Amino acid sequence: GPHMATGQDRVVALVDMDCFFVQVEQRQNPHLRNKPCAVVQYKSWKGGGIIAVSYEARAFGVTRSMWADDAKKLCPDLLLAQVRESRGKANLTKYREASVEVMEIMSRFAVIERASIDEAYVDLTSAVQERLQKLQGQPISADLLPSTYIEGLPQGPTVQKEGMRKQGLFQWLDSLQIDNLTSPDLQLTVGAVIVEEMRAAIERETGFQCSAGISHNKVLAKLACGLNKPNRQTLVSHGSVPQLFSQMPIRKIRSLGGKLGASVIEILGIEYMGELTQFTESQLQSHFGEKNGSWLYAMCRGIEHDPVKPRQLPKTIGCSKNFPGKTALATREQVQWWLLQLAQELEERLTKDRNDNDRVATQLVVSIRVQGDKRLSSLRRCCALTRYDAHKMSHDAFTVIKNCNTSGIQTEWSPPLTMLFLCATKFSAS
DNA sequence: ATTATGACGCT
DNA sequence: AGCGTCATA
Ligand SMILES: [Ca+2]
Ligand SMILES: [Mg+2]
Ligand SMILES: [Mg+2]
Repeated sequence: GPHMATGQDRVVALVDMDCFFVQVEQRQNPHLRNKPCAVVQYKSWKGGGIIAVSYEARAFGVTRSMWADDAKKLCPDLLLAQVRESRGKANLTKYREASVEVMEIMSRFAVIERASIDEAYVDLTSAVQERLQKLQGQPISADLLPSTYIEGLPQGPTVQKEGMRKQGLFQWLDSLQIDNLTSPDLQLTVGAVIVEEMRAAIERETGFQCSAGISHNKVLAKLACGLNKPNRQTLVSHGSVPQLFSQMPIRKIRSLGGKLGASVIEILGIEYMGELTQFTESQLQSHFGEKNGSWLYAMCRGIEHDPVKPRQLPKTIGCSKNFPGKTALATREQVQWWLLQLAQELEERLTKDRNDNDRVATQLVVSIRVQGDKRLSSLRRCCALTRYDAHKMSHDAFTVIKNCNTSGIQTEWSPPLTMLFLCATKFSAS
């Protein structure tokens, strides 16, 4: 009753760019705008691999991971933009730089946590309190929420999409009690107003559209964001959780999309997130461990406490390349040449990072994959990163992996290498 | 023969 | 430390 926490203490948003790499390319090349199009890397093997897809192209069934030649079978008029290649490898600089554009705008509104190249969590709790003070018991107009969906509404006693959206929003606003500044539902609504403003700022100042979720924690904000894409935002209230979770596959919740999620389904014999409520905390801890068990017990009730971390910059800077099938590296010279290529890109990015962000990396991590190994990484070794110099870094990387070479012949490398990875870690202020 | 990333947990 | 899991475009 009165002592039962409800996880309604914070307002958290998740902002995620729509078909991000595609929008970056469409901004640059107006011929690609409002067309079925995709971004691809490499070209020789089956037309290149697709890594991002416009919503127009998704209507034909085009997806990420598809070979472009195969995508063309579904969508013959598909337009393509290629990722830049430098030093023999895909170079993602343009997209990293576009990401910084967006993150810097978001940072004007609130503390953000960079969750990937195109998404960030926002802790709006303080901003909401401030806005509520300005408002002074003043009602919130639907006009302030022109692209917001309220999950679960409309309900109870129009056949068009926008019509339904407004009906739900009207029901929601009709109900609100703007008289109480501590009302969680009111707080979420003010959060959503701010996020409309944030999203408008992003589009005005970059040209990029995005979707967003607004809820009381990161997991629900992430889930909410995906409910209405593209170019829309969704508010998931605490009260919406039981119905939302009653038919929500477990795998849709962040962190449950893999083996742990599969085990929750198998061991408990359930399919939907809501079904978890019937287990005690101790039962869940017994199967999934102390940490996971407590997390699941709260999460299935819509409660999660993971904080929005104050971190706008990536914690590592890495460079990696696969060498699949027949392209695997089989000579020492090959291995050294490609380590150099990677190290040169890494040096370039590190030097820029040091100038922009007043920090220096202190550890170099070297990782490789050997032909036959099912695992993505076969081996990982670290050494000191004491100078931003590509020849030194490549020489040092070779030193830490050279003993992996089975070949009795110094000149030959066996088993051939199917991946190389250099990563700078452990930053210190500079 | 998806590839190129990046955060965090376990022991 | 080195390995594994889960996630991004
Ligand atoms: Ca996105
Ligand atoms: Mg994303
Ligand atoms: Mg995606």
